[PDB]
Amino acid sequence: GPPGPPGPPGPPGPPGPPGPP
Amino acid sequence: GPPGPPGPPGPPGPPGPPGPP
Amino acid sequence: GPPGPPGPPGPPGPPGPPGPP
Amino acid sequence: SQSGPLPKPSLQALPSSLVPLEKPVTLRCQGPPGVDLYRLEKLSSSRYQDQAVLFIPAMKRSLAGRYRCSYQNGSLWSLPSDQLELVATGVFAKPSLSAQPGSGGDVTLQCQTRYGFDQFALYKEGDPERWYRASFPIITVTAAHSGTYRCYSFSSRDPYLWSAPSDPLELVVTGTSAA
Amino acid sequence: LPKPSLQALPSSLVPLEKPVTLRCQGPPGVDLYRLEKLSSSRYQDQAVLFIPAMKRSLAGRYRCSYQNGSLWSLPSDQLELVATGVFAKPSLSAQPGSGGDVTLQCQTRYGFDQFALYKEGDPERWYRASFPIITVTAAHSGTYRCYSFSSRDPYLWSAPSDPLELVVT
Ligand SMILES: *[C@@H]1O[C@H](CO)[C@@H](O)[C@H](O)[C@H]1NC(C)=O
Ligand SMILES: *[C@@H]1O[C@H](CO)[C@@H](O)[C@H](O)[C@H]1NC(C)=O
Ligand SMILES: [Cl-]
Repeated sequence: GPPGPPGPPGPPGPPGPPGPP
Repeated sequence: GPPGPPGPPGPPGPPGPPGPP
Repeated sequence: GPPGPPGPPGPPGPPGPPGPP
Repeated sequence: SQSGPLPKPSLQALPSSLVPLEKPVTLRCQGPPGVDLYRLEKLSSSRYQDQAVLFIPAMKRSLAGRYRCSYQNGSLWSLPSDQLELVATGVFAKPSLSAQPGSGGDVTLQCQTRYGFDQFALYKEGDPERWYRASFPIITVTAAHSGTYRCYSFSSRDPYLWSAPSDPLELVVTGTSAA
Repeated sequence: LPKPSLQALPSSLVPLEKPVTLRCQGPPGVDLYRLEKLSSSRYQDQAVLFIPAMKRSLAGRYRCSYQNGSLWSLPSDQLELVATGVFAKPSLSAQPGSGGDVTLQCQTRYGFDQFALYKEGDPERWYRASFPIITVTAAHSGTYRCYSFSSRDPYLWSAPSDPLELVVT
């Protein structure tokens, strides 16, 4: 048989950096 | 047949924590 | 064959909001 | 060609985002019709799923916190939803809600506990619920509407783990009937 | 995780339509850089921003940080990116002041309420005032220039004055 189906999308990205004071 | 390709990228991550005073 | 692995993480999120006064 | 980012979906907790321990709650992400794939996630953890709905049959302490979702059109990710704040209630013994009326349009309400909580939340039933917040137990409400008031205590350490709600207190401001 | 540097090259004073490159630099081999402009809340996941032609809307405060593993660095020193030549140059004069001092007058047609004066060299000496009158204690001979601007838009500066070649005794 053929190749496999593409996988699911990856995890959410991490947080952004802490904001300015 | 062989394994399917790795999936698309994840969504952009959430906001960073708030800044200090 | 099997479905693929999950994709890579998403990009990091927006910067944090500005702190209090 | 495309004019901008795909608009954010809504994220909703039904019947409510204040969920007593062991009581059920359904988080539903909702975008425009014909969406390819939803992504529901819990913030400050690696928990997420690739489905619009998360049915929690019995609320736990570990499931309280902040949630959001987005969707995909092809490879493109939408804007994130407004952050849902899922609160576990009934985690501490309920407070006792009293009120001393103060002759100046306002009412001081005591949300008392045999505990050292530094956060208190007071609400009134009725369509737009009127929420009020404080670092101390004695909360002062100005121009207070007649209605059924309850209160919650919690610690800022775990700000999604709330007490059971207080027994209701019926406030009646006189001279404001529909007669 | 220690802070990176953020430089504007050739200068953080950038005339309209002229180039400038913002460069974020931390330790080598890190995962990702984040460069942001504070007022607009627009940012990039790249260490370098090339601005080929300076615009009024690109002036303002920038900062940056880098990510290694999951952790973020402390932010860079704020980079003050100033657009010059937004207004007609002022004209600079100089007179004796009180004691061993020199008083530079930075003359301008508009109502401006901020003035910045500098002496060419290594290192440059900078002086700021709200009145168009900048006193300088024990000034050196050199090539001085002044810029005028408004406090309601503090990153949009005039063209520099013509140089004043000062000699002090
Ligand atoms: C997805 O994008 C296509 C165009 O690329 C558009 O025709 C379609 O209506 C979009 N649908 C949603 C739900 O975003
Ligand atoms: C970045 O993290 C990896 C380990 O995860 C380490 O090998 C590398 O030296 C780190 N670099 C810096 C500059 O911290
Ligand atoms: Cl210069």
